[PDB]
Amino acid sequence: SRYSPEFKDPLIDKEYYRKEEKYVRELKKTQLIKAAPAGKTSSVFEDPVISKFTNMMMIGGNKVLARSLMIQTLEAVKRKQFEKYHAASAEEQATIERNPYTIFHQALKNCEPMIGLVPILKGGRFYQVPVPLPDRRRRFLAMKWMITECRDKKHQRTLMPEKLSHKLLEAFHNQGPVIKRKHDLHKMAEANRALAHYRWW
Amino acid sequence: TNENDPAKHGDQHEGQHYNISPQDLETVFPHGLPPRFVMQVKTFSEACLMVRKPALELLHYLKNTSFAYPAIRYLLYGEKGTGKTLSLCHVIHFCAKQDWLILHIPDAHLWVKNCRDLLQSSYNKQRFDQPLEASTWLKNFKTTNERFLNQIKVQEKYVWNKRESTEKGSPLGEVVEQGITRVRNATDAVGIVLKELKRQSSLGMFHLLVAVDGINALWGRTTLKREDKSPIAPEELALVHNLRKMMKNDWHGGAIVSALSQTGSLFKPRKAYLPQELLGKEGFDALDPFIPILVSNYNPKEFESCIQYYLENNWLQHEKAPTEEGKKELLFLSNANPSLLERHCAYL
Amino acid sequence: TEADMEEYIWENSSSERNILETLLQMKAAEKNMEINKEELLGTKEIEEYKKSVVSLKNEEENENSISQYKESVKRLLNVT
Ligand SMILES: Nc1nc2c(ncn2[C@@H]2O[C@H](COP(=O)(O)OP(=O)(O)OP(=O)(O)O)[C@@H](O)[C@H]2O)c(=O)[nH]1
Repeated sequence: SRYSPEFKDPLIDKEYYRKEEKYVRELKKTQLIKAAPAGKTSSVFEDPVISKFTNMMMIGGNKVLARSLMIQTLEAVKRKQFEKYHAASAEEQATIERNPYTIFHQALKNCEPMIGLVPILKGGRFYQVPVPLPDRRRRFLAMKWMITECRDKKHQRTLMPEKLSHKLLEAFHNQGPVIKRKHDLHKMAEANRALAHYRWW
Repeated sequence: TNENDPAKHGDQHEGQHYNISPQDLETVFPHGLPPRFVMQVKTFSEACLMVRKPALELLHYLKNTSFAYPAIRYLLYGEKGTGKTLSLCHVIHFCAKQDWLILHIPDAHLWVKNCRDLLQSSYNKQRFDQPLEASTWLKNFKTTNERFLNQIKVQEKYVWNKRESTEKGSPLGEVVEQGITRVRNATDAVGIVLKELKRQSSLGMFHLLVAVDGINALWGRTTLKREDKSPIAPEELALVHNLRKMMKNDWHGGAIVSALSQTGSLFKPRKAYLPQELLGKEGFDALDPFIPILVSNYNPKEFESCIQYYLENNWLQHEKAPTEEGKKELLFLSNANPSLLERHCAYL
Repeated sequence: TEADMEEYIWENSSSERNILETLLQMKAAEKNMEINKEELLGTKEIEEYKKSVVSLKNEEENENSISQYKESVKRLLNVT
């Protein structure tokens, strides 16, 4: 739109920058380039997972508050894991994992379902049919489902940082409302199996 | 990294850490920290404090100090995020090991602002009341200290509206219990015990020490308002007037220490940390001379020692962070600022 | 008054505090020598503290000025 079609997006991995590969590098050097965005940075303390998480939880363009709340939740999970470590015996501490980043990644990739339901038109009735979903679709769905099950009017009093920290610690090993409704989605697929033939794509 | 001599300290080895005892946590200073750092050390489960150059210089001042001189006044000031108040708590620890009567307040922002119920006092006139905070600080001082209360031996009496009185030769533990039993006249009880501390001018049985955090709140206007929608001056408040009339350098038997804090400063701009700027004209007129102590950012080696402390504590679970580029970007984005350093290592 | 006189003067204003701050120490440190106030104000360290207070309170303060003021107070109170 704004940027001319000649411009392309650059990559970020300085480890990939610093050293046919040289042929494509020469082609990129000949080609033009636009300005990098403000969100992404080549620092080691960042990843597209938390980038998308911030961009999703943010409302009204309050990225500062979104990221402050994200780091508050990371701290909450870290302190919970540290109390687990301090209370647990040596053999159980050897098993307990404390990294909140890996905890979040595990919870997300356990909540992610590999199949979804698509509404398909038949006659005058729309029917749900199982369909395999792409990776980005599954990631977005899992993230939004986690966030929407975290924030809810049922816990209007208690605060979203600790709420979603507890929800993440629950889903870390396939527990919580997200996990239970994922199982229910799998059950709905098992119910709507035979309608698979309705899809043409 | 770690230090085996917590009480005594030296300049040779800087950036070191010394462990402290749980009784020293709960008895000496159970209140005089920010709740963030209180919970942060609770989650540590291992209380270790770091040495600081201005802290050691202030300790040198205390070591080379005569009490025949007038009561000296120290003011700690940083850049809104340094270790001024933590070094003040270090001084509190040192003096408690020296066995002095230390009275330390959590903050004066809480006093001047956020009172749930501001009252025509009966012990005086033209004075509101701070009953809840009075009783709070009263039980706080009780928890902080006991033989001192038992042996204070106030040489004067005090009547009360509660059909009762207190006579000579009695320990002020009884007025402490009075204020803890009923909170209405706890403000008068506090404003009377503070005067009684100085009523003993000899101070041979103990040595008095005053410890103040957020001194900027002591000099400045109030956010409160009168029920008729009229502002309230700071000097009108009971505790404000009492403290102002009280700390004067008239007891001349030691030192008093105060620290500045802009995070809670009211009616003041951000990124303002100069002493004169914070305490204003009225502050300079209240104490023209004093010992200013600039609490600068972390030094390089002290910063690496703190990193090593965090690594021994396994605080950073990101195991790719302990590397040259990670440390470089970390201290570059931190600029050796202790508070943002704590925040970063917290959420990393 | 001082509120009207925006440039304070070292005539009585700071002297009110300096008399107390000096005699409170002279009663014990000086052993009741009863040194005259003008004789005390004619010293060098008192003039250095005067000019320090001038440079600090009148115009913008800086790190070097605050360090000079600290050294002034230290030399005045001889506490080290
Ligand atoms: N372990 C250790 N941490 C320190 C030290 N000095 C500063 N810090 C860190 O820096 C933070 C700031 O210290 P504080 O004294 O509480 O900050 P402050 O004086 O209240 O600053 P403001 O109120 O914002 O003006 C602390 O919570 C610590 O995490 C130190 O000497 N040892």
